[PDB]
Amino acid sequence: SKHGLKEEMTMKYHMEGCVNGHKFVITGEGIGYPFKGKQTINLCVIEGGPLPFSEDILSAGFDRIFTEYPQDIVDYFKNSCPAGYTWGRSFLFEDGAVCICNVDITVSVKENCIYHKSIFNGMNFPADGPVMKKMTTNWEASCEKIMPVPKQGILKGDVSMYLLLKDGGRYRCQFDTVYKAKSVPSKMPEWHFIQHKLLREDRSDAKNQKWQLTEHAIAFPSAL
Amino acid sequence: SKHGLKEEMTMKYHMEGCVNGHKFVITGEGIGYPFKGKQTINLCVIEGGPLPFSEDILSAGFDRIFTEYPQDIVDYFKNSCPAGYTWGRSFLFEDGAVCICNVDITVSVKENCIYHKSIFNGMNFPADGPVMKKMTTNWEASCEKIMPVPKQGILKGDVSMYLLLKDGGRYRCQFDTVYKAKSVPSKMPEWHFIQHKLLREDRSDAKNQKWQLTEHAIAFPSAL
Amino acid sequence: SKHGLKEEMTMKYHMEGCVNGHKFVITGEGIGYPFKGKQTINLCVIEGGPLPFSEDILSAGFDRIFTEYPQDIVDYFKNSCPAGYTWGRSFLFEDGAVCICNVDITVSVKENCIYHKSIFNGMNFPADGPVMKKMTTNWEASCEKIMPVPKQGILKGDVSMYLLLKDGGRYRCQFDTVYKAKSVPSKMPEWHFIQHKLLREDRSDAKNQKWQLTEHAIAFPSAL
Amino acid sequence: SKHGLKEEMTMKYHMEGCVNGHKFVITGEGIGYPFKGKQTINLCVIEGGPLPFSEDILSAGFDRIFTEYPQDIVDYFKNSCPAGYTWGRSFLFEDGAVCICNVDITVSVKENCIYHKSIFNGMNFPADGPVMKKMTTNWEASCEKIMPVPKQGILKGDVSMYLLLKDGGRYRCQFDTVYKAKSVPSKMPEWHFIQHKLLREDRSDAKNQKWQLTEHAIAFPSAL
Repeated sequence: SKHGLKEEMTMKYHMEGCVNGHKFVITGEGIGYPFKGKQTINLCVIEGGPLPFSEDILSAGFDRIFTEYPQDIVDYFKNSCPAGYTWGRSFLFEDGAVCICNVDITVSVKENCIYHKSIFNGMNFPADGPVMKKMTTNWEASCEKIMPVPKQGILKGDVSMYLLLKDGGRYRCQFDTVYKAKSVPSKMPEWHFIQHKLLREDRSDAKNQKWQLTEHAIAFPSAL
Repeated sequence: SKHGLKEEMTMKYHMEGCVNGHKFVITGEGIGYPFKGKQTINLCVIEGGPLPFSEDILSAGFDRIFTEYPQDIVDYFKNSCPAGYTWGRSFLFEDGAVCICNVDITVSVKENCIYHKSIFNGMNFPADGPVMKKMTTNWEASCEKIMPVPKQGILKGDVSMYLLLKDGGRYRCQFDTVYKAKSVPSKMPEWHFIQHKLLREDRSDAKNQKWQLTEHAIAFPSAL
Repeated sequence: SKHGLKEEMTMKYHMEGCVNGHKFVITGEGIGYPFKGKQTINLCVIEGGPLPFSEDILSAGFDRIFTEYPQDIVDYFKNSCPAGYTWGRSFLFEDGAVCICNVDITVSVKENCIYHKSIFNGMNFPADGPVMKKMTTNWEASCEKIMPVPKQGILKGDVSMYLLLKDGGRYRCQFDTVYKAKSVPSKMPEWHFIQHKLLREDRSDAKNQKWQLTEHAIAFPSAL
Repeated sequence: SKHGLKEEMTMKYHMEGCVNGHKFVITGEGIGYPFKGKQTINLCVIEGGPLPFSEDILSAGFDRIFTEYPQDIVDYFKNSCPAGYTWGRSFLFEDGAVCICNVDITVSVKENCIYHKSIFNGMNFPADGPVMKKMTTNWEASCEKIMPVPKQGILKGDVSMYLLLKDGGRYRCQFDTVYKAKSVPSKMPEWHFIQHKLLREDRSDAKNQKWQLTEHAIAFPSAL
């Protein structure tokens, strides 16, 4: 009954970061449906709260295993479990801001709980920007392009993202990810697409900055 | 029997360009199915042939009206016919090369023939690159993000493209387009996706550099 | 008494362009001191005036021969006269706008007058930007890096520019130029620097959009 | 006898990083002439050696206080001593690689020794690139543009860098730094230039990966 995973698991999160020189630590928990491509996490700022920047920039920082993959398409992420995998991503904001996230996913054996260890670093978030002024609401749903790296055993992800502005309008960020399974897979997917729907809902109280994230993602092939 | 268009039309092309300082003129013809999102053009180099760069860079240079749009999604392009529309696009190659294309589409009334007047300019195509060394085969199929511009009556297109290398491997180009209907539409689509499949087949002979292009494109909504 | 040039010459300008779909033609004249690295031009909008965008974006569009070169440093531009040379440049604005300029410089023999034929194309200048809202005053002085291209007989120029905002503050544009002498030089400069001081002064009247530009530029070696 | 600094000091370095997922720790020491704009450091890989990437990418990672400033130009860095300052920088490589460095400089009171605490993160360094293949020799000397940030009490640095290739040729990296004094200065420099000369000399032995860096930098005003 498992590829290391179950139809319903639990996940743990521990992020350490530094944005525009501001250090912070975060811990999270959630439950998900790897096979359905659905997940719900609860974040809490253990160190450095309240954060001075939008929680939005960290979202994608907080696991491709939560993707519904068709039979016809090879599932790189799931085939790496429970050993897991690591990933790296650069965030290129339209206003010069630059972020980098690196993560370690590891499927807990007997716990039915997926772990993720991340480090988030960013700088150049303009003081009068939507990030530092917390003027962002959510990311718009997307379509990411996933492509195998020949002779390297890794996957490349490419997605142009848009953060929705409280004041209406979009805010652009270019995502470029490197997906690395902990072991050379016998199998490798052909290039494909992944559609995402990341949503955020703050839940802070004058005693703790906390919030919830949700994600639904589905892999598809070119409709050609 | 027409939105200005028919299930089967004909199109004319006249491109004037300059790539890495090399000037050229091109004329083309084809037949298409606006409603099916299918088209086939035949290009011929009238001036400046043989071109010293890949024909591939010009492809996207050579009409969103050839897109199958679902009922539920507003069709900006078709609603602009037959008056047509113009579009602008910057091409950002991964090796520094930069191109700009600007076009004028105009639906011929009684001819059932769509016209397109373009000007293509590019420079910084490295001499030892896949473009100048003609090492490219085709563009990989894609998914473009289409979004309405509030208060402006125009559409923005965003697509990360990949040119396939003869020698295997990808070559990246970032596309950013501005779509402008000749008149303020009463209607405006919500943001959506467009999937493309552009193919190329050279047909040159030691007496003329000629070639054929084909395209199939389908508009979709977020699968969320 | 001349490298094709004199201590004081005259120059002619004819620019044809299209910015954000708006076409225009421009003609200019001036006098300069190639050897002093000083020049003064007078522009006039022959077609498409009044322009809807800042005149500022065209400035650099309107000749390295107007650079004071030290003895110790080879002067690529001057050594190409009077045959002249061509150059290409991509303009990468911080707000997505993209421009491309291509030029032909040709030293008139018996006229003591330098000619320049340019084509300027640009798009994606946001409607609510400093360019379309004409909120710019001048470019800040700069330092450009000039480097020889091995095995190619051309020069590369690299400069991060800043347009001054009426409302105070900077507006960034990345410049990347390719300098190509019409003939393979026996000599080639080593990489060096060029410092610039481009200024603008409008002179339009309710009967013609006209303006003046000035430039002072000096080549230097690394002060190391 | 000091602005917190002396004509000759000592400096300590402790870097923690992660490049393309590879973690490492580094410690260094040197002696310098803040007022002469000269410094010499000795690096040693305490953790994660031998590094799999060029030492070159870390160089600029390893203090503007080592800059010769003219009287006429305000010295932001020195005026922050000995309290010191922090700085942030994004590194944008031409092949997609992205790095981020954040540092804390603190002038030791009675030690005459300047401390620097850094964290370096980078990813997307292509496996077949000059960084991962260690094909780089040194950075070419440069000219950086330094500009005050109005209403913010910080400095912005902008420099287009070139790494020299063993195999001849250049490798581009765009530098964008934020300089932040620990306290609001009464004084603020006007925008200016800084010219640099960073050199590297490996000194590793089959028992330790160690190396030496040197730097000479001089602030100047526009020569206009």
